Amino acid sequence: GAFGDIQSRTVSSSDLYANTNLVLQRPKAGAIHVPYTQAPSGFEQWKKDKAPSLKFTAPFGCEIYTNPIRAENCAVGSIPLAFDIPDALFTRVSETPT
Amino acid sequence: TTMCLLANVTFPCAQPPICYDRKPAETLAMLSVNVDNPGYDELLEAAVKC
Amino acid sequence: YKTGMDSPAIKCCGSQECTPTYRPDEQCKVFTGVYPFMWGGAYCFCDTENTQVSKAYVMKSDDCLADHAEAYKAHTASVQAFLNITVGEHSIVTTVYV
Amino acid sequence: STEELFNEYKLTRPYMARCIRCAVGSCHSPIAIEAVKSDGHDGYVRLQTSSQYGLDSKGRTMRYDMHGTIKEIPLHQVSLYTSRPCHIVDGHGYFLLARCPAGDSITMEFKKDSVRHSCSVPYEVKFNPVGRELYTHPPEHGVEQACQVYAHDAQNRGAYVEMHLPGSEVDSSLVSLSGSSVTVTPPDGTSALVECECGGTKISETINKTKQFSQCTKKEQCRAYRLQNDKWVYNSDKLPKAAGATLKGKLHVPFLLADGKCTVPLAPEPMITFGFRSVSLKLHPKNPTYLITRQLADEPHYTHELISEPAVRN
Repeated sequence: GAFGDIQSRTVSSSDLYANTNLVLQRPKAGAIHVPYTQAPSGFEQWKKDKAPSLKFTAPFGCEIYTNPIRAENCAVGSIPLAFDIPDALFTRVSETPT
Repeated sequence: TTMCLLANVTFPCAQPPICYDRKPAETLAMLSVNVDNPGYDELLEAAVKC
Repeated sequence: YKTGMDSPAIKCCGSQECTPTYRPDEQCKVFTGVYPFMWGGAYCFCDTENTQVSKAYVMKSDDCLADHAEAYKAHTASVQAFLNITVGEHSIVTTVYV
Repeated sequence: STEELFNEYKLTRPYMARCIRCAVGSCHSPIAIEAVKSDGHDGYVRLQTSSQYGLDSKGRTMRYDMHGTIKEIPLHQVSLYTSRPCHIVDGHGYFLLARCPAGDSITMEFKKDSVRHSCSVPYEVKFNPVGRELYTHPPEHGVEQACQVYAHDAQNRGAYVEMHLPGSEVDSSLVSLSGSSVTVTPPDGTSALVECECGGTKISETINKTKQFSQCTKKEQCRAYRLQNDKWVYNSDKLPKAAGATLKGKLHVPFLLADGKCTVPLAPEPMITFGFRSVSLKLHPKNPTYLITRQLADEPHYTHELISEPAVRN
């Protein structure tokens, strides 16, 4: 009845775990059918509830994307920098205005 | 490559010996034993057409 | 999910048995005292001692490929910026790793 | 290359199954319904029925089973409806694709000369909007979100259903009385088999012969089955099965759920009133519209609200 009542290891795993509360029932007198009673799709019930995405709820104003799972532009922290500058770039004084 | 079965004759799955417009139930029996096959779609679309 | 169901095995004045297949959540049960009907009349002539076997199992849906949800685990992230550096009017645009 | 697609449902036949709601009561129907799937967005469902489509007994046809003899009608005689009428788009094999509104039932019906056939099933059909604005009928103009609808062609993809031997479909139009005995008349090009209980235990397989039997007085004691070695059926629970390993192949399913593009509406522009460290929002939703706010700090304090009335949010 909840998220993950089907658990396939990958998309093409061909070996899935399933716990879906399936119970067979007695057929009606005079009819050829297979009557069962199981809990509904937990994936559908997860989709009905679905507290909103991390795209709308993330702190610091992040921008969650998909194909690599990544966040963008989270305005937090600070980047330190190291500059190993060679001595050739230091122009002398009198070659610049003053 | 993948070899399909009707007997102990491992024929190529793109080249079946029978087709449905010739035989009604022998093609269905050839498809019956070869369900567990990764080249079953090749055997399928070859086993229709002559 | 997609509850798959095998056709009911019916024997007239007999007794079936349960032969399992180890399909996911594969329930099986044998029902006695069954007088089934087809479209062309009744199926057995025996009143009692007939037997119908119900067999159900859970397989995943046909639209599993384009409609599925990936459960992951994440830890120890990696920050990576697209800087645009200019040092002494010499500009580069390089993906720096931080 | 449609003939390469249709060639696998040539191996199959339509059948009859038990429908719980028919035109009068509970019957055995040629248009019985196995499953309804409604998970595409803009109103497209995919019925798996007990009839076949796109084949003759031809372009737009339903092929069904009428007490053994396979019949056919054009597709524009078949209509189905959930709450409002649905619109049939195409068919391929045992599967039909319709554009349906939301409803708690499906009812398919066609009309022959003076016999009306119907099959109502208690299968819920839902309508799934795209985006953060919850419409009920897809709009006329807006923007285009990506979506997932059931594709309209019958292209072979990686999803299958499982086909099997049809079992012994019993009949009683075969068995008849003589003046003093019991007479079984199997049809031409078709072998029947007969089980009786008038002597001890009696059983026979007969072929192409009006074959009487002595010592049987009443034809209530003899059941005349019917046999078709060719012509697959679906693995239905409304059919009985054969004897021994049962399996003959698998077929692909048409109209799978593919990625697409869908047009979604665009809500009227909010009227924003600004103040010192505050923002007021006048909102006039045309149809119910999610407002989602969050702050750009370490505590976001996100607010999520379905708004369906003219409302002012500060």
